[PDB]
Amino acid sequence: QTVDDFKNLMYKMQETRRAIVFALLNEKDLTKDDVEILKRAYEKLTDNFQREMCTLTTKLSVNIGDETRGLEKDLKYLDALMNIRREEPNLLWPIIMSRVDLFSILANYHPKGKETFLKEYEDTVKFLKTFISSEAITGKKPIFITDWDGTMKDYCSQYATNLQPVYSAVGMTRFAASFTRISAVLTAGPLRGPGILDLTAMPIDGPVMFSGSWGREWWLSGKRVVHQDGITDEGFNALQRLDDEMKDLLHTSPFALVGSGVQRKVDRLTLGVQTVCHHVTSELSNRYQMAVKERMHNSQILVFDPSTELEVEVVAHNSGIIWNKGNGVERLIKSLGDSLQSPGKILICGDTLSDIPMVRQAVKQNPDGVLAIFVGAKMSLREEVKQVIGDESRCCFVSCPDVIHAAMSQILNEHCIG
Ligand SMILES: [Mg+2]
Repeated sequence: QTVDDFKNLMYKMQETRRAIVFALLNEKDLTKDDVEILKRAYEKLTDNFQREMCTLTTKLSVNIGDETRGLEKDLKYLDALMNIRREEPNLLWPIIMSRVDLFSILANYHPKGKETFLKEYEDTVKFLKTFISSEAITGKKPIFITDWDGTMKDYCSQYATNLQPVYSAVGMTRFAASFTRISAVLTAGPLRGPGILDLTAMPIDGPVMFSGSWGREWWLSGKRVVHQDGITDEGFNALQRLDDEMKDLLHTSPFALVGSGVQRKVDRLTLGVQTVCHHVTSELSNRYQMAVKERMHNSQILVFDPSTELEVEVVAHNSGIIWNKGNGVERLIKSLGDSLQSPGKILICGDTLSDIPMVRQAVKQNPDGVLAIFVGAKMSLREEVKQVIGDESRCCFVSCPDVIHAAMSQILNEHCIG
């Protein structure tokens, strides 16, 4: 019921998720002990309606809705898999996957009604098909770049338990390996704990290449490369030191675990001090913020600022060119043997305004030539992506990531399995 039991539960489970996905991609067998770990995390997360956790001196309510639905979906998926696997025990996983109706499983959970899901799905399939066709045209597989939060994954109320379900990890890995010469993922958060490498159910050294800090740090092929590109070397190491006195401090009661939960990025520390609506007892919020400037010591080079109600940042500029996702993308593609310039298609998937520099970059290099799936936002954003490219026949708007997941799964069933 406590914090560390929540964290530890979610993380051991997530590691198990990774193992399951491994079994599922590599043709190994699926232990019912694994699945059962999943099952138990699920049935605890619903017992005593969304649940609250505690230390000693503090207690806080936490929305576990995403964690729950993640687990739930995964369980009905995996069940379908295993009962088709129980015989024939040697049937290739992908074929079994083509027998499992993922569409109906995901086309329960969502904001519109079903028929919307259906049609967005149909459209998205069609779209993706056009992309694949790129490779029949140019004799090179195309490039795939995607945002994570909101885009490949539903939003989670807290960053630490933001956890990728199995089905999406599988579909994504398969899609990327089969259809693409490059698949990059750009996130705002850091790489490891708790970064996106820890949050993912996916291979990480395979066909998908994961980044964080908006492209400032990548995981490849086996290590982590980090582009500072700002004055200094000073408070890169200081941000490291501060992030330390923070590891130091969450020992105490307080709770790491709120909206973004103390992320160390390359250029900055970004910190949840408060939630929506109001939780975390504004007194304790204030005391902890001054624990934050406590640790912040010269007056050390780095600078505070209350970005918002709920969040806050410790920033290191000097310096910057003001790095965005476009730059992350370009740095990546150039680092490899490649270019967005090449003839063929680029598919980009995004959710907020932050993904637009990525489209700008893409069309700058390849105007013919770029595809975008955005999820699911307002007239303004829809209109903006329509703007930053041409038609509008190259734009696809869907309301949730599961539409993309189902479409991909379909495309895999059709082109891979026949
Ligand atoms: Mg996002």
